[PDB]
Amino acid sequence: GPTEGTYTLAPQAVVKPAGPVYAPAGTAKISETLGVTRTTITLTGMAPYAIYVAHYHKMGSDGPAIMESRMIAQASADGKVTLTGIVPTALIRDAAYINVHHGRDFSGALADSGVICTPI
Amino acid sequence: GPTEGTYTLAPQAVVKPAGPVYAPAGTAKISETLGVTRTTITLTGMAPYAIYVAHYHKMGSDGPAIMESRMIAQASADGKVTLTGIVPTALIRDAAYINVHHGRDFSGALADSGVICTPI
Amino acid sequence: GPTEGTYTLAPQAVVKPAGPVYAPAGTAKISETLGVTRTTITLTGMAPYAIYVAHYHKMGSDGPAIMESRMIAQASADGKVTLTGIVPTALIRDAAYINVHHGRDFSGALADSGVICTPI
Amino acid sequence: QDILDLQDRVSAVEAAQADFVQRSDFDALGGRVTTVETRVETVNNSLTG
Amino acid sequence: QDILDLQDRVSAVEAAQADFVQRSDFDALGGRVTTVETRVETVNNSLTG
Repeated sequence: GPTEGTYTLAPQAVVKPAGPVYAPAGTAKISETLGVTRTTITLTGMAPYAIYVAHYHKMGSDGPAIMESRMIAQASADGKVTLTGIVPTALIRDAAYINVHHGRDFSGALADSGVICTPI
Repeated sequence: GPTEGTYTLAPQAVVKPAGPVYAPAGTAKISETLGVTRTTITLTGMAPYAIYVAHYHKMGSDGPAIMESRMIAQASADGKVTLTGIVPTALIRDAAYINVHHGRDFSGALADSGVICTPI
Repeated sequence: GPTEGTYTLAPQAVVKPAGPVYAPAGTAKISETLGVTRTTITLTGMAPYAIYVAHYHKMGSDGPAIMESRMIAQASADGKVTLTGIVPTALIRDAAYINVHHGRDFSGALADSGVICTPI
Repeated sequence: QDILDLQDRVSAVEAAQADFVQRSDFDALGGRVTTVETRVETVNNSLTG
Repeated sequence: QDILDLQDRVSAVEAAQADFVQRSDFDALGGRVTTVETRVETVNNSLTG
């Protein structure tokens, strides 16, 4: 007795997503010691799997970036990036805003031009 | 020597999409035997190479899911996803609709919440 | 160390994408030798790492691709793709246009139905 | 002179008003466009990563 | 009293009506937005697979 029922399925109408909500948010901890600076930007609610280059943009907003401060990292499966970087203080002198961007490659690259920025 | 040529190119206006077509269709097969239930949901016109995790959602119509009927498989190359799976009838009880979702990986997970579905 | 600092993040106002700009341009150059035809087409401003299948479509704009004139290549990382090929001048005696399309895979079908086209 | 050559001109523009669009209607659509604009970038970034 | 202080008020709103939007026009765009909404998901799912 192989009770068998064949049912055609309907194409649905409600296809809302299910996973990390892209809601950028976080904090920064720039800590000076003996002429060196250690910056830790823990972000949450980011893209689930994405490289997030972050550097120090100088004042000028546009402004150049002291690229000797590029902190690179990728996110997890919920969207948690932890940028960490060591930069001489004399280098980061005259910096204005730590701008986080998106990374086209693990070698760096600025896919996006500022998904989140903090005044320093 | 041979006749040359050097035409300048020109962008086309209606660069219409080509390739297969997204129209979720399908037919389910709830064959039942002694005390186990094999179910063959054959879907067509789906997404070319996507994962299609389908299980049995209980009455609740977003409700809870007897996850012990997960079937994960990939969608061929023209959207020909063929899901199959065995589940003791005792676990199935109170299931009202077999929901098909998209997946994030072959390890289950939920991306879309109901691309196609049928009662029983 | 002796100095600390803690800054919460702010997601700017507008984030702008950078890198290549999708501005399709082109430069076709035919050179028909003894019963043979070489075709070196240089497309700049294309999609960063995409496939670019190119054929000679007959009259009937619209009309059938001489499939024996396919040229395939990738667009580097700034959108620079170079298409070269060699086809007897007898088969392309009724070609009216050289339609460049996007590709689904290495040596395969089209993903578009003509992005850029030059009349011959 | 102006016996009633305006009673017609009232319903005249009123007919066109019955169509057109709606503030809320258009606004709802703008929100969806913004959501899709962000979603495309999110998909691109996740897949690139 | 109302000599003709309305003959102006007719063409008054009619001028603004000549602009605005159109039901069909807005609707055509909504269908395209829905198509893009589905296309983004399709691309994401295929590439993720």
